[PDB]
Formats: sequence, C-alpha cells, structure tokens
Amino acid sequence: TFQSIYSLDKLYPESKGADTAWKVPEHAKQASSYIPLDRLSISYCRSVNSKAEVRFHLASADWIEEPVRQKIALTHKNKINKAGELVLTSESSRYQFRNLAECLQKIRDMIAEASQVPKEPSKEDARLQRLRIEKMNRERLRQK
Amino acid sequence: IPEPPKHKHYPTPSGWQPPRDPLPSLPYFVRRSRMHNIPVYKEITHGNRQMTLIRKVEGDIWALQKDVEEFLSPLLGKTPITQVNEVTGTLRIKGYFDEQLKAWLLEKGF
Amino acid sequence: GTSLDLLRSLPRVSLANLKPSPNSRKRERRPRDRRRGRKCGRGHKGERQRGTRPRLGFEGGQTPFYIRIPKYGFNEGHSFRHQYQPLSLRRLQYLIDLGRVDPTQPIDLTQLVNGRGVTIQPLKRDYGVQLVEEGADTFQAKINIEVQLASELAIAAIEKNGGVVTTAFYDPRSLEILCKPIPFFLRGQPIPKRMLPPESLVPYYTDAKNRGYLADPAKFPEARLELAMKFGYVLPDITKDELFRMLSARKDPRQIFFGLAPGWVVNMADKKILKPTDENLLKYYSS
Amino acid sequence: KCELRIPVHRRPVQAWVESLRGFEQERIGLAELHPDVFATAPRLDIVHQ
Amino acid sequence: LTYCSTRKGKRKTVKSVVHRFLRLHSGLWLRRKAGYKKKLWKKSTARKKRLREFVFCSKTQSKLLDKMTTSFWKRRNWYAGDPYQMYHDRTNLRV
RNA sequence: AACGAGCUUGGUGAUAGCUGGUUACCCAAAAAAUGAAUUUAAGUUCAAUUUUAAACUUGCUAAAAAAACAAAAUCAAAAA
RNA sequence: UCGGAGAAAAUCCUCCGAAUGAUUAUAACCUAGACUUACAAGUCAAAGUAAAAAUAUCUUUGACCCAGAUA
Ligand SMILES: [Mg+2]
Ligand SMILES: [Mg+2]
Ligand SMILES: [Mg+2]
Ligand SMILES: [Mg+2]
Ligand SMILES: [Mg+2]
Ligand SMILES: [Mg+2]
Ligand SMILES: [Mg+2]
Ligand SMILES: [Mg+2]
Ligand SMILES: [Mg+2]
Repeated sequence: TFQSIYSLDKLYPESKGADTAWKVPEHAKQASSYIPLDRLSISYCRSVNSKAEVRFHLASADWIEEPVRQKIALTHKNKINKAGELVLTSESSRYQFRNLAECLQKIRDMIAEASQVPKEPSKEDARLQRLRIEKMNRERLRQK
Repeated sequence: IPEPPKHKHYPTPSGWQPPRDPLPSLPYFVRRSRMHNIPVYKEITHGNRQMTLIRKVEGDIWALQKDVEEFLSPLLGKTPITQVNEVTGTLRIKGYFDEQLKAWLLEKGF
Repeated sequence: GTSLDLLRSLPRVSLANLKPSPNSRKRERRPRDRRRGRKCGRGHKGERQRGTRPRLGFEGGQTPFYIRIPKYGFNEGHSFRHQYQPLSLRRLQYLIDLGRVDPTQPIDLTQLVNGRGVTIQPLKRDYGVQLVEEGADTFQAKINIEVQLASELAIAAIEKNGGVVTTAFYDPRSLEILCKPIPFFLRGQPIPKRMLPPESLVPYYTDAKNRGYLADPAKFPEARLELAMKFGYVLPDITKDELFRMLSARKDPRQIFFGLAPGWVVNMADKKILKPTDENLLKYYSS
Repeated sequence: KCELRIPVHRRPVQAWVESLRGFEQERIGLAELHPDVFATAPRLDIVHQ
Repeated sequence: LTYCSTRKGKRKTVKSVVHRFLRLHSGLWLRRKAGYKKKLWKKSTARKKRLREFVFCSKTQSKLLDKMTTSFWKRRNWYAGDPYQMYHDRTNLRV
C-alpha cells in the first residue's frame, strides 16, 4: 500500500495500530451515567412527526440509585403510568432518531436534577404569585 | 443498468419490489421502466393543472381506464376525468393520484 | 397487438404516405392578407411601430426600478463558494437495493458516479457529495462510504448498522479525475498528488467528530461511542465483523484511487501500469 | 432463436428463413425475432420524424 | 440589453441586477429597501425597522429581472450551510 | 452653372420619438383617448382595461334594516 | 416639490407655512394582521422578548451610483 509523508501513521505515530479507531472503548458503560438501553422499552408511533416513547418501571429499575428514584417519582409523578412505569415521549422531529435522543436526554436530565439539590428558589413568577395568593385566601376563609 | 439483486424478504427497505410471478392475467400489461420502477409520473402544466400519468401500458388500454375509474371513483365521489392516448400507450388522469395508483398497480402484480 | 393487424390490411408505408403527429406543427403567419397585413400588427405609427422603442428596463426617463434599489452583496463571492451535491440515505438505500451500488466494496465518489446515483459538475463548483440525514430511519445497510461532508444524524445511521463513514477532501483537479477516471487515463499523464484542504477546511477534516480523514484515529472510539449514547443505540464492535478488512480500508491523504499511487501511468491500451524509477520524481510523488 | 432475453409477458415473433440459391427455396428455416424490435407499436409519426 | 452578442451569439446578463437582487429558485426575487442607509438620524424607529428588512418583488418586477439575467443565475446551488436553504422552495402553495 | 463654407470616394444600409408606404380568403373577440412618472406632454414604462389558455367557485342585477354622514351613491342578511 | 384651509370630488380658483426647530422622564429588539401605492417611497400595530418601574411632547422633503468618519 502506498504511503506518504501525510499518512496517518506518520501524522499520529502513537496510534499506529490498525484497529485503534475501530476498537470499542474499554468500560465507559458505567461512568458518565450511562443509561442501559436494554432495560428501556422503545415504541415508535408515527403520530407529520414520528413520535417516540420511552417507558420503564421507575421503582423496580435498579440502574438508578434508590435515593434518586424516590425524588424522581415525587417530582415527575405526572409522567408515571398506572402500571408504575415512567412514560416520556417526543414528537418534535420527523426522524425518530432525534425523537429518541430527545427522550433519552430527559432521562439524563431528570436523574441529574434529582441528584443535585435545587437550593435556589429563584424569583416568584406571576403564576406562582397567583397560586400563592389564592392559597392564602383559602386559609383565611377556613378560619373555622 | 444492472438487474436488481435477489432479496430474501420483500418489500425491500427502500420500498421497491419486483413484478410478481406468475404474471397477472388482466387484459392490460403495465411494463416497468428501464430503472425497474412502476411508470407512474406526477405532471403539471400551466402552473395549476395537476395530472398523473400511467405510461408503459401494453394491451387493452381501455380496460385499464375502466378499472382506474372504478378504483378512483369512491375516493373522489365522482368519476375521474381521464385521457387515453392509444398511439403513445399512456393513460392520463386529472389530479394527483400517483401514490394510490402505484400501490394499486403493485397489488395487480405489474 | 391488434394495431399491428391493422397494418396488414392497410397500404404500404412509404415516403408518399407520411404525416406528422397531429398538432405537432403550428401555422406560421405572414403579413400578406388583410387580417395580418396592413399595419402588420405593429399599431399606429410611432417609435414602437418603427421598431425603435427604448431598451428593456428603461422606464421613459425616470430612474428605473433596477437602478433605484441599493446594491447589496447577495451574490458577492458566489463563484468561489463550494457546492456539495446532497446524497440522502433514502437515495443511498434505493441505489443499494437495485444493485447500482455494491455494498461489498468501499463506496467513494467514483462508485456513486458510476452507478449514476449522483451527478457531479466540477466546472460548476462542486467539491463532492455530502451525506444527508433524510431517510435515516429506514436505512438498513452495512456500508463503507467516503464523502466530503456528513451530518451527525447521517453518520449515526451509518455507524448504527455497522458501517464506516469518513469525510475526505478532494481539490478541483482531483475531483475531476475521481469523477471521470478513464478520460484522464487516455491523456497519458501520471496520476497527480492530492492537495491538502485549504486552511479554512483544515479544522473540519482534522476533527474526529466529523470523521475527518486527517483526524486522529485514537480519538475515533470516543466519538463513535458518544453518538451511540446520544442516539440510543449500541455501538457494534466491527473488528469481529468478517468484512472488517474492507470496512477499515481508507485511502492515503494524497491518494486519489485505492490501489494506484501518485505518479503512476495507466496504459489502458496494453493493460499495463508504468511506474517511475527516478529518485527525484519518487520523492516528489511520495511527498 | 433470439440471443437476448425476451420479456416473459411477450411471445416471440417469427419469420420464414429463405435462401437465394434456388428459385423455389422460399422456406428452409424458421427464425425467432425479438418482439421488442419487430413487434413495436405502429408509430408512423416517429417514422415521419 | 444584448440579445445576440458579437463573440458568442448569446444573451448577456445585466450585472446591475445581479448586484442588487437575490433570486430564490422557486422564482422569487429578494431586495433591500431604497434609502435604508440614508439619513437615519431623522427617521422614526419604526421607519428604520421597515427599511432594514429584505423584501420580495412583484410578478412584473420578477418577470423583468428574469429577462435581464441568463439561465446560469436561475439554477440550483447546493451551498453548505446556506442561510437561504429553506427559502428556495414553496410549501402548501395552492394557486 | 444655388458655398455661413467646395467636390468625389469611403466610414455608410449614418441617424431620424418625424412624413410616406407596408402584397390572399374565412371565422371569432375587442379596448379608450383613464391614473402615475418622465428635458415629459408628436414618445415611452407601469397601473387600469382587453385578450388567449388553464385551475375551481360562486358572480351579476338587486339588496331590508344600520350604521358612517349631515340630523345617491359607499357598505350588502335572507331571497328572487 | 410638499403640507395646512375654502370652493365641495375641476380651476391660470383663494389663502398660510416647510425645506422646521423647541421640548425633554431618551423612546430597544423582534413580530400577527392591515392602510396607502403604477413602481419607488410613506403609515398604524396585538403578541413575545429586553431595558426600566409614562409615552418622547409639540404636528415635513431627495433615490441610485459615488465619495467620506469611525471601530
Ligand atoms: Mg415571420
Ligand atoms: Mg448539478
Ligand atoms: Mg457649384
Ligand atoms: Mg431609417
Ligand atoms: Mg416625440
Ligand atoms: Mg430630469
Ligand atoms: Mg346575496
Ligand atoms: Mg410598494
Ligand atoms: Mg406589547
């Protein structure tokens, strides 16, 4: 095989192995909070955008640590099905790849936000202000 | 143009499927294009007149017109307007019906 | 075909029986009769009737519309922009299914051009083909393909099925030879070297995430795994694959064809390839 | 017989093979003809073109 | 303009058109507003915003610009990262 | 042999928003001479009209009350 | 050339002004739908976002090319 001064062997002498690029990274399925694809069940409903749904049983799932599981269930109760599985869907693209990618990122974000305590309450939005004020009126109305 | 390779399972992931064997026994035969596709083409003239063309028809082109009218009549709710060019062997229909006619002609096995 | 039976009954076809297709010819009108004669369609006497009306775009003396609009650089540098023919995965699957592209061997611009899957115009500023994500959902082929540009979604589809994609740069002289190798061979010149990308494109082709042909191989495994996690598929170990040797094949940055080194002469007439022996030439080509 | 493949839906066309050796040698063989050459649509306007 | 040039026998483009207007492949032409860079200190804010916009051309103006340019300027250009990629086509246009 | 600037050839088929002319039959449709800009008003470009082809659906006449006016047109439910 | 007023949608019809300044709470970006309009030019504006914690208040004009001034 012809080789030149710009051949990849000469440009990058250290990685002269034939399979350096084609190997699979050692480990790395544990660090970076890897999501086990096999556990998740993926169904593609073509609603035009191809909707994608990722659902798993939050409590039974063991890859997520138990302390995170409890916080996620309380925080995102609205997304848990009657069977107890956590149902999240994406319908923002015509390619199910991105719809699945959007769904997966939600899992990663949900785990991360539960892991890190949200100490900051931030400013109170008008929606929160209306909710708070009406709650106070209910308390005062129930002076009995 | 190379002959398409034999595939274990049809339809092929792109969607292409070869003509069925045994041959259809209809009065009319619709031949495939040199690229091995069904010869149905969307057309437009004047910038507003939408038409669909079935082109490589051999045999009784009038029998095909009869079947096309019956097949498309329920969808329209009225009989489609069509032109038969017996010299060129093509059938022209007013409106875009390429996808329905492409699926329709696959079932017949052309 | 009953129509052919009609010919049997009819008189002989000859030069005296010929007729054009109906309505294929319009009538040419000459200004001789009263209808189209007389003023001959030009109207009453005036500048227009005498044939001397002002040029197109003249508005009778006021500043014309095409001159009152400010100049703005819409088309500045247009002839120097690079254009990439878009090849979608939908079209790629269609070509593979019908046998026009052979998935067993590596796919380069020559194979796409030979199978008529893509049409390249180097004279019209084409620099090659870009992979386009369209059709990614239904792409189910294992392929080794070399393209000039690629998108993240398109690369994901190729890798998920077990194939390999790399982005490689070809210069205008190299692109013409790659698209049409045989006409080049008939010229009788030796194969030229492939020029490296312009400084603008060096970052693109030296980046692992784009699978650049000048990028570090050591950084490929990390980039390949990252797409797998992002797009929810399991990276396939292609080394175990039987066709790993074909899939791993990549051209040298200065090579236009897979098995032909720069500086060789292809003698198609005698089915031979001639290689130079002069040392100075070999240094030139080997560089 | 035709050396190329005839389409299955079309049957071959045929003609009498003849010889010029003798006056009466009007039939010595039987020859297949490709239907797509000798049985095309009777397109007399294309002949005009 | 020149309909039949002496050297090549072809139509010639009016380069003043090419220097002011952009053609989208669908058939539309884009332009700037006259005076958008002139005497901005005395123009109202809403007026300045109207001037800054890119605006389409009428059917007659489009017909004239088509006559004043040759076919080379009407072709498909596949520019990588083109910012007008989406505007070369018409969608849901019934007419 | 008609000089405010000779004559001949050539440039040269100079140019002329000006005058004159522009060669068979039949069928059909048809403006208007309005508004705008122009060293523009003896011309031209655009609108408006007219027209050919095509697409698909309401148009024309009329039009109550009811507003807008001040104390026959604009608008246009139902119908015919 | 343009604006205001009468005739009242005509006029070589009759008047006043403008090629403005003053005033300042300094008056963003972005964006549905409309007016006006041969073209060009000229008007009004919900929603969203952003500064602040009421808009500027009085009531107009010059295109393209081409030259400037700067960061
Ligand atoms: Mg003529
Ligand atoms: Mg091209
Ligand atoms: Mg004399
Ligand atoms: Mg003349
Ligand atoms: Mg004149
Ligand atoms: Mg002037
Ligand atoms: Mg009515
Ligand atoms: Mg306008
Ligand atoms: Mg608002």
